[PDB]
Amino acid sequence: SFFLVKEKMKGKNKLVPRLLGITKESVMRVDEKTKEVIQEWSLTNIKRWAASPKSFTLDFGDYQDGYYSVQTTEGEQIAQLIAGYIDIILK
Amino acid sequence: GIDPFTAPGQLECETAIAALNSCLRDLDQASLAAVSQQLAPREGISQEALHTQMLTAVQEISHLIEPLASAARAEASQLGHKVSQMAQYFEPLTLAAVGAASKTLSHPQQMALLDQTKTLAESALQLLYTAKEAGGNPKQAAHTQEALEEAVQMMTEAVEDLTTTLNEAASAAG
Repeated sequence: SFFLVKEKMKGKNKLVPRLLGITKESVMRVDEKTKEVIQEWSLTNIKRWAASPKSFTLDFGDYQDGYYSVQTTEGEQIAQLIAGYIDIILK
Repeated sequence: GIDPFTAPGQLECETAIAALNSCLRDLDQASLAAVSQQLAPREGISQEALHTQMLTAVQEISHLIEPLASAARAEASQLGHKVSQMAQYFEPLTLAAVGAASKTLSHPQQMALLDQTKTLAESALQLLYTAKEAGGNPKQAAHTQEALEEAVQMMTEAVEDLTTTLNEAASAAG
């Protein structure tokens, strides 16, 4: 399942197209121009998340030092997908 | 504060850019400061008053954003007046947002509104950028005419998104 998100870079302020690949074990970001993976995070390391109409704040435990917040069109669908995957692992 | 173009406002925009840039850096480092418990609880305001202060400012910002857009492309002598207004409201917004950052800890919206204000001031930075170019002069700003439309639509994008958190923050932060 692929979702259209936008990422902002430090120094400037502009929204640019980006590809995000989500799986049942881990989350990873793919570049639209080079078609390669830059950085990835584990599914069990996520603590909390904010589901906003335009933005989406992702909070990580002992993995990411900085912050990761991208612009999503379907924030309610992504939040429900992550919650369901955690329920299957606990059972 | 130099005028490389040919109008009043070029000065005001660049001088404000210096100030706004300073609050961008503060909010940029406050994003990682508030999460590491390295931030002091607000500056001098309560929790519901944050919703008051911030929302009241945001509305009046948007209020002036439209007349500023009109001014930036043509109203040179008026543009400076709009800029004065826009920049001043963002100061308490920064303070209030940094306040809410360290002070609020009930819902995950704490770091959400902090980013909605961070990218909001960033959109205001790009705003004074295009306005500096086009200010009162559509000629040496042919493409800037289109860039100004990208800066105004970028601002309202974070404005409507911030208000969503403010109104819920009544019970979501209170």
